[PDB]
Amino acid sequence: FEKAENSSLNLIGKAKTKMGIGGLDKEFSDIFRRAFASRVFPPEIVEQMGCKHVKGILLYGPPGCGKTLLARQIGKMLNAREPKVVNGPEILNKYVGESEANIRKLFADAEEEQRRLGANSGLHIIIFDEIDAIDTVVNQLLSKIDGVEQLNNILVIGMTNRPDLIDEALLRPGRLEVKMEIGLPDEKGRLQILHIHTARMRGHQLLSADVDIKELAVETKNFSGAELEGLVRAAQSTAMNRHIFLASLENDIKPAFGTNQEDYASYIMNGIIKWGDPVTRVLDDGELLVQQTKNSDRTPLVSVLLEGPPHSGKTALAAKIAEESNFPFIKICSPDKMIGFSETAKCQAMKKIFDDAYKSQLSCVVVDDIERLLDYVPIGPRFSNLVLQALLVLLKKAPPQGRKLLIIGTTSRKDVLQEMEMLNAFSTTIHVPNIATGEQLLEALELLGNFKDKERTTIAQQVKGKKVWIGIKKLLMLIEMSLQMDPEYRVRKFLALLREEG
Amino acid sequence: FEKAENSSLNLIGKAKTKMGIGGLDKEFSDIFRRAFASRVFPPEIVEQMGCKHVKGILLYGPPGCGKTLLARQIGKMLNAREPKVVNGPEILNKYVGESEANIRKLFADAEEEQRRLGANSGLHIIIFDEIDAICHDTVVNQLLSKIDGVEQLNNILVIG
Amino acid sequence: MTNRPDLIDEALLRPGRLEVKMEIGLPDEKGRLQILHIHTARMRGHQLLSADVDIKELAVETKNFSGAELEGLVRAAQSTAMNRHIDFLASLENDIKPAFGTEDYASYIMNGIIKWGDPVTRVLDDGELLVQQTKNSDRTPLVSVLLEGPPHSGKTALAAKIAEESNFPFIKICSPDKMIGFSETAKCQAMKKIFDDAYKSQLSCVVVDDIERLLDYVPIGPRFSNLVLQALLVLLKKAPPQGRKLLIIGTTSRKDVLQEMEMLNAFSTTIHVPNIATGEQLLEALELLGNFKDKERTTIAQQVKGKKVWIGIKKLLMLIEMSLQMDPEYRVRKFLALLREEG
Repeated sequence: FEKAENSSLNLIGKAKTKMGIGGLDKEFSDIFRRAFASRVFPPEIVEQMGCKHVKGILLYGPPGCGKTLLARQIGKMLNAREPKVVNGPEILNKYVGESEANIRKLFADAEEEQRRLGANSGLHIIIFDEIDAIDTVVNQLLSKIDGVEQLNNILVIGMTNRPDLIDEALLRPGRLEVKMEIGLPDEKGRLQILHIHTARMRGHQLLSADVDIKELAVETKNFSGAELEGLVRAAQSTAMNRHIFLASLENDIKPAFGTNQEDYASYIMNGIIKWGDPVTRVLDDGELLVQQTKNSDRTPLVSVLLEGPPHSGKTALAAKIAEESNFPFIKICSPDKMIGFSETAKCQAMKKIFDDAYKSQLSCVVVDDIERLLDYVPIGPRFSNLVLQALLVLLKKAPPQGRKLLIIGTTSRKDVLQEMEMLNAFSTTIHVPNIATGEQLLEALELLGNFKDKERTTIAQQVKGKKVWIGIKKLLMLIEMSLQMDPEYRVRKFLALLREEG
Repeated sequence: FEKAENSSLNLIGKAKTKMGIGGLDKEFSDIFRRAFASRVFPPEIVEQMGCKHVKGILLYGPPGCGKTLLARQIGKMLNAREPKVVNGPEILNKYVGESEANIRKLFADAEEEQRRLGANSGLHIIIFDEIDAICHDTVVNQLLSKIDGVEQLNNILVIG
Repeated sequence: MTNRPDLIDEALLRPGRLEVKMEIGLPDEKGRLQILHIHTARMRGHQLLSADVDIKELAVETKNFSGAELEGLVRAAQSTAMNRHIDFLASLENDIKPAFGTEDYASYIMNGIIKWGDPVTRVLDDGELLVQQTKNSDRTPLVSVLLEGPPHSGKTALAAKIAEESNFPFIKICSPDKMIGFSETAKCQAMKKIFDDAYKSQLSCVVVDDIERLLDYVPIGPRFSNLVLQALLVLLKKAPPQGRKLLIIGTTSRKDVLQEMEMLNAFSTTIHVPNIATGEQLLEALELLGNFKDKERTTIAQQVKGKKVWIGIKKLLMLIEMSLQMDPEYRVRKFLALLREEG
């Protein structure tokens, strides 16, 4: 037996009657688990469960994560036809109050469909784009999801770039019981996204042999889905361009990642040539400390201080250390970005750079010019308290459990750090001595390969045995100065300037 | 079948069938190439590529770089008729309703023609000047939604 | 009925049109058991139930949650169970589902408070003595205590443990970390808000940490924040509403500056937690941590005799970890050398 279209006859008893998405799949399973469970079992199980169907679910991800596509896909698959409801970001447009009430009404009809037939089984899914930026409108929206009576048998999903912007009241279980956060796509996940976007191209015979999905994935783990898709889109333009490997290079000349923006080539500008075996040992020791950060569970937080006189190649060394770490999160902090910022503002930038680090399981943050951030001036002595406090606290700050943070800073002078008492906070201090012997200097010259061999030998004759005191960074500048002179007096100039930088 | 060279007949299915800008040439070609190259090849090549056409191109220049002239030229060159659409910087003028609704409105028509006709072959171009004014609060929020809109919106080109 | 009092108009509130204003209470333990009990019971009534889940246990586990929240927790458990079909589900829901919106000690005792030394036990028993002092304390309403240790003492994890041990009805942790980048005034303000929050509970404990850090005190100058110091100075003097009481624990790296600012004078009790000066104790700690092999512990034991160690546990564990990454022949020697340099 089956009562006619939502009649008034109360009958009781039993005598009645996955493609394509890439990554996030465990998460997808969970979201499926909370919303779908009430609907999926037909039909006594829910009463046995005895839980009113869930009202709404909300998802927030960093931009370009392709939140929207996932929402469209799920909405079409869950119900034969909702059929999908779309919300303009403005939502409320037309400032006359009746109109705003209309913005409410589109929700209002949806609540109503259940009311006419309540029990089973009509489902309407309404999805709001730009839920952030939503007064009377917000309170009003809030009403059309929970209470006064019923309003169940429909579900709403909200997509937004930032969680913090949104109202607290919606979040509590009930109106929005489950909140979903989307991470940057996993490396393996990045490979499903690249693989599936490629695959439509792949499926046709045309392909580029050199390009490799795995290679693209290792190359960027940062990119969000929208973006990864964009990345594949970029490659096409080059082929198309050619008609009127290459794609990877072209890709490099256009990624615009927004997370890959920091360039190490910017910090390791003249590279490393090792004047001394000890400089290599210092880098390797730094690597070992990084490995230490990587291995340790009881000590997930690491601070290392490397000190050399300005122009000592500290920053570069730090950058190299960062390079060889292969950490999923690497960031570098420089005053350079910071220039002219209010002491409070500087603290704000710091808060942002440190803030991202904690989410990432293993990560390294490099601070150039630690003293610059304190901004010590020898006369005085004048430095800023808030920056210092922030640095001391940040060094002693711990990422949430299950997480590791690694900090590297470079300070030219130990005396500043001792003056602050900041130095005590650091787990370790590593010296970065500038060249002190002649032979070693000659060796640096050989690695750089600037002077002709004979002139270099003459220079060695003029320095071997003697003592010198030149920072590497200074030395390159020096070499340049001397190479601008005639091939005759290129050595006289070098030695003169070295005798000045002694 | 094939429409005449003056018909507006919207047929569907598969039973059918260099001046003037001083300087800016190589760049003009690469910029030309990413938006135009994807769209120009007729017509199977894109599917072989299997890549959805890009939505928009943005150009930023020092003032006096004649950016506006370049924009006019791309508008002339890309379509027999775009037809070109131009947006005032203020955008958000009119307190009463309005600006949000208007933003969606200027955005909406190209998409609707396309949904009615989506596949081929209408591409609509809307041009943006003084973007900094454009992107405040919500009105800035509205523009973002149309490009990343849940359903379609491809084949509409915006330059800022 | 409304979520926030503040939004609404003043005129209605005065006795007459709206004489009585009622504010919903924080969920009762017994009450929490009631809201959970109805949903659970309805489930009890049907045959299916989770044996592991206990009503009393869930109630004891959750203090903060609004009603709705209870239905929410239960609902999530039901969804996870459904997932199982295609602790248990309830545990997974507790693990994820909320989103509760509301005292985490697990963030302040990263390293289990291991019994490395007799000093550790004595500092904690002294903490026990202090709570017992609080329990009644009619003559003196407010308790002020501080811990003074060498940097990396780890005194703060200890203070947190004392807070866990006490289990007073309201305990809120204070973090330097939240304060960072705040205006000196902003810093004062948050701190103030915590101060009033402490007022609501009858018997209550609050934590102040890295006060030299909290103050923004700096060695050169010295430079420090007069306003922050002020909130801090008055508070110890400041009295909770009659009935309800509070205990303040401050951890300070440096005793003398704080004494110097009359801060020390304020505290009812001062406690010291020095770093171990004994090699064997160091060994005991090593054994507790279980980092070195049973051979290495013996070797360290051989080396320590005839030697004096002045190193912090926080620092020590960091040191240990550092020695460990290097290869096995190396670890013993390196750790010894490292200790020597640190000394």
